[PDB]
Amino acid sequence: MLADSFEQEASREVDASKGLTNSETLQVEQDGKVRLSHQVRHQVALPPNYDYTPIAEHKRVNEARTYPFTLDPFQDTAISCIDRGESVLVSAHTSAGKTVVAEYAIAQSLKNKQRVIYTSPIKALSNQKYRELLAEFGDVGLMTGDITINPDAGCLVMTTEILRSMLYRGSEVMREVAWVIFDEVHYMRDKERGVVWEETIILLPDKVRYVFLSATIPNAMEFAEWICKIHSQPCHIVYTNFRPTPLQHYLFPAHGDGIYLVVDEKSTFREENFQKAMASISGDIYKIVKMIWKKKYNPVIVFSFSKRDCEELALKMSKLDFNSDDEKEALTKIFNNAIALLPETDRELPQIKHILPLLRRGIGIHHSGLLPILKEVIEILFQEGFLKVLFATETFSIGLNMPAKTVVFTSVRKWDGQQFRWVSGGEYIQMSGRAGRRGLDDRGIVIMMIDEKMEPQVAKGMVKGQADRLDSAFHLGYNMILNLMRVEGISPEFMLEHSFFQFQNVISVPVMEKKLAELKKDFDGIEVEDEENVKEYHEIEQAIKGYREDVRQVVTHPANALSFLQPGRLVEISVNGKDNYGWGAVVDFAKRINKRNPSAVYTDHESYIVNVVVNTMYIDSPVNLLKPFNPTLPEGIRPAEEGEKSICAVIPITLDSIKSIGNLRLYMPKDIRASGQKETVGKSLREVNRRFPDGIPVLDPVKNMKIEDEDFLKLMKKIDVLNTKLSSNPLTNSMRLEELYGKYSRKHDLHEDMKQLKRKISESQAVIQLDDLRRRKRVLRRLGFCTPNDIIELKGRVACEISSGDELLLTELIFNGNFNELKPEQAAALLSCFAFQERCKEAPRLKPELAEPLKAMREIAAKIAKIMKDSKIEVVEKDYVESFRHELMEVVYEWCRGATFTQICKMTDVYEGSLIRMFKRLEELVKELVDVANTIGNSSLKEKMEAVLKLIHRDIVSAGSLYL
RNA sequence: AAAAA
Ligand SMILES: Nc1ncnc2c1ncn2[C@@H]1O[C@H](COP(=O)(O)OP(=O)(O)O)[C@@H](O)[C@H]1O
Repeated sequence: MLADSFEQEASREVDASKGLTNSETLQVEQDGKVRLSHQVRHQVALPPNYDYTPIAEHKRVNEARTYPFTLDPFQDTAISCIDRGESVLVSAHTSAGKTVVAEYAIAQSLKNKQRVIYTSPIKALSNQKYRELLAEFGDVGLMTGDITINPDAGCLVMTTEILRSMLYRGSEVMREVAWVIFDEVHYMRDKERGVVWEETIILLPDKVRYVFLSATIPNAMEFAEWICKIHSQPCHIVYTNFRPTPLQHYLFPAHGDGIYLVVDEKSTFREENFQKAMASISGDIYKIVKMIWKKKYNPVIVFSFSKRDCEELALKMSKLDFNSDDEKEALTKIFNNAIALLPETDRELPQIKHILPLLRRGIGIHHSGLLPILKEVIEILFQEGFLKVLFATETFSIGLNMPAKTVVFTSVRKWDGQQFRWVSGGEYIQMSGRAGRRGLDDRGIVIMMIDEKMEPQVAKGMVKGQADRLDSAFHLGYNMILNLMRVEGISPEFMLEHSFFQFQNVISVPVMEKKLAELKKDFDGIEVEDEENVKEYHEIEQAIKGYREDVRQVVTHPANALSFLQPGRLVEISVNGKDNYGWGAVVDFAKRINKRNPSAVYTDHESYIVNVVVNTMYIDSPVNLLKPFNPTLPEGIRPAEEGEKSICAVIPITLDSIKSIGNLRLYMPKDIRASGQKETVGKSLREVNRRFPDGIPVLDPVKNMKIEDEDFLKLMKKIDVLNTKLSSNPLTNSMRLEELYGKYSRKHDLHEDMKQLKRKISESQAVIQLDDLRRRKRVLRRLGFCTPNDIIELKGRVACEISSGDELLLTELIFNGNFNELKPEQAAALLSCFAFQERCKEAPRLKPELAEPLKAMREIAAKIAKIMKDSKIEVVEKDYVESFRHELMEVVYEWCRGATFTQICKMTDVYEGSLIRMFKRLEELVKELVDVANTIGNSSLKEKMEAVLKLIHRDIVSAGSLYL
């Protein structure tokens, strides 16, 4: 249940600004200031019968911590919650000041001789927070996969995975913990890692209190109700849209000299400015940077979609120079101080050598490809303001204390792996946050380079959209299940029942039932149409529609259609059946060869790509974006609707998108698409539609294409049998048919909707993912990881202790003894298959000593995949076997034999940064494979694993962090 | 494509 709900207005005045324009962006005030206001919303979830006092009435007598500045309403409220011992979820933008709240919780815990845990999503963030907190409190420690420092500290900074582990082991630390702070909780919605947060939260004692720090989310109250329900305690939410440094949003149409303000500091969308920007749409990054360095709006960050891009843009800037030699002095000292902390052999590395020149010119690069030490030294140089321009990958925005005055996006679209799509509102929100250093800059500038006549409503949805929901991403894992079986007080079902996924599911039932009710009435508001005899007329037409589709499926099959798609052939295009491009003309076709992915499978209809000329293309469609032989048209590419101009274009399609084939062929220029050739085909297209006003002649499947299979003719006669049966109904000739059909069809639609919804609420009655739990239990029982009564076996106990790699395969390898006759260097090379994920250029064939153990483990892998398949788990057996990459087996092998980093870097195309990260994961995996051999009494194995650790842990691989 | 324990 909810209570104490209030919204509170806040208001300030800011220095007026013209930004990059010529007039004042906002109508100024008498004082010469600009007034901006923001909202602070509060609400609390209460357990049954709880004795609660309104939070605004609370007066804090003793402050556990004081601050130089005056607190914002959202901060004062959140701190009042903590002072009272009540959990709180703080939802605000990155710059707002959520650390102030977390700090107070820490101060309070330390004064009360209690312990407190601070969790973060990323190692990098952990280190930065440890460094920041240590300075302010002193009694601080750090727990991470890499480093452990002062574990007995009052305040522990650790990663969420590390906390998850502690809980399952039931450590004596939690017994003394009063508060647990979750920084960036919204990561709980991560498709792959999100479950870690949920799992961790559920496992916490009801005695502990929480501070959840999150970006602005629309469903914060849901999260709080869930906490309240599973931990039987109050949980507040403090939400605000407050933005410390006001933002200005600009569009930069490519290849132009214009720069347009489209969204001002009041989040007002400038309709006319946007119209001007789109009208001016028909090097640039260089122009823009120069303009920023000139107007003195640096430091600036330029986000690219790939590492490769960040480096190329960097080289195009080494012409410019932003630093005074007095700055180049302090800069280099910092750089060399850090570099000197590396082993002597590594201070000469190429990446280190080639990057310093840029740094001195004041140009930075930042992405996962860099050496860990280069990443942190560049982050530090940015803080001190020695770097005026930083070409960064999308991650930087996540990093704390790395804000910039100006932020530049090089494109309005992004490649998410599946589609080349528009940035979403949610994305863009988190994207705007990186601009504006709280104390230093009046305003923050955001610039987005655009190269397409985007529609207004699409632009609004992106530049002025809503924040994304915090939805559960819960799923089951074997390690998780085994641990829940093992631990005494709880079970796997317990986890399911307490998930936020299950919670959200339960909360939607009333929502769905309300909708059904609306539907039923709407369905009876039609009551009955005139005549039930229209039902027959509807069914007969439905069957015909279906049979006619089957006919189309045959006609368009390559075995029939291809012989009739000569250049110039008239075809009716309908891609996905939702985009009628009307009648186009075949340019050519070709069989589809997937070079990047061999084992990819094409349907017969997908197997051929047909190039087609259409003249119904929407005039503002991004035609420069569709690639050759790629049938997946980007969004924004659509047919023109009523009242829109059209153009000519060649688009790639499959045989599925051919609605019908015409009995005509117009002239197709052999001269490709060249300066006005296809526009003449559009002419011929226009003329043909005039020659045949009634309609375009369709090839007769039987009399022209000669399709006469016994089965196809049986089909073509089922249609006629109906086509007559229909034209003998009193309704075909009757009047008001187009009205009695519409009335009935709508009812039919309501009916279907109600049915499908009825299933939804039915399926939603049971606890979530029980079916999957059952199947995974089979796999575990079958492999002997536990008894049919779900009591954990030795295999299972081992598997629980394995977290850095596939727990099932690794446990099997260990028990089948696949490591017994392997030298340490061999063991390392094999395990790299469990520590490596990214794919790359196929590595040279493996020699016997490495290729053998590989094959012996792929056998065990297949044996497990088959079992996973038998259990009816959605898994591609072969793909699972390949899940474990071996592209670095020879790299790890040699490195364990003394080879230099510079030497192994020449064995692969994998970035230095990626190499180190995987070596560190391998160490982690090995450290786990040592704690295991302890709990198995395999002296032979423990020693071999300990030997692997020494071979790996050396040189640049074992180098420490700059911070700590 | 980019992040990531
Ligand atoms: N009420 C306030 N008035 C002025 N400055 C503040 C206030 N609250 C926080 N700050 C400052 O703003 C900066 C950003 O705060 P911080 O909490 O680090 O960001 P986050 O919201 O990501 O935790 C900090 O350096 C902090 O000192």
